[PDB]
Amino acid sequence: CVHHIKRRDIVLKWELGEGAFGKVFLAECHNLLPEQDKMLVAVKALKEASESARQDFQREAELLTMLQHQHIVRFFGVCTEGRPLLMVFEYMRHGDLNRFLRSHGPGPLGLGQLLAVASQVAAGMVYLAGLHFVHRDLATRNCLVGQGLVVKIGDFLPIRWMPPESILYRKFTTESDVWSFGVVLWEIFTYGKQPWYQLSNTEAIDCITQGRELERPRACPPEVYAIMRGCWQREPQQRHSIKDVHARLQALAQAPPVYLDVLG
Repeated sequence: CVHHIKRRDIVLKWELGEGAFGKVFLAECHNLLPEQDKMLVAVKALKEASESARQDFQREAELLTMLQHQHIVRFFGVCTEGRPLLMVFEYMRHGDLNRFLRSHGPGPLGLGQLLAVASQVAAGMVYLAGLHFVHRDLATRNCLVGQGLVVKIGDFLPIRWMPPESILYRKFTTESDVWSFGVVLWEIFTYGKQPWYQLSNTEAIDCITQGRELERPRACPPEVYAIMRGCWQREPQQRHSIKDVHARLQALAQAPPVYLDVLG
């Protein structure tokens, strides 16, 4: 059951982003939380109001409503009082993790900070794995960064993030998600760079399917590269579980390896 927010409680302030779906605005919301009279929220407005996409919107709203986790973006409800159909999410100050990594890279985020981001993404993924949920498009662009480096997951064919069985057979599983997490690990330690930036969309597919792995990032300790390599086993059965990846990452987050990217 979805919460319904009255239109007069939502005050649009500044457009944050957009896509083919519609636009995302920074907004002030009243009578949402008890302690706060007005608070910043991000509103997704939908371009279409037709029954074909009206039920599809409600499907995402119900799914979003059910998912509740420290590292899954907070969903607050919907406004279906005419068109456009509004979707209210919490406001994450620094936007998507991809922009945040690029803007904080060559001040620049430290190894501990990078491991913290990685650990938080894996935490949200452990939750989805537990519910048998397959994200399908896990990437830093689909993650948001709020106050105090709090990272959460959002936007529930990105072949660059996909494993071989997903590229060739269109098969997405918890194991295909694990591969994508290792690609996301690479993105973090490269400060938001694209997987296979050197290659074309078709050259990358050939590279992935043949069994080539992304080179170890300059700012990536060998211990973290070992974790990505565990995510990139060609056979989905030989890939590490996300619960495992998270726990390994969690150990390095509390006790970061004495590694200086300068030394290599």
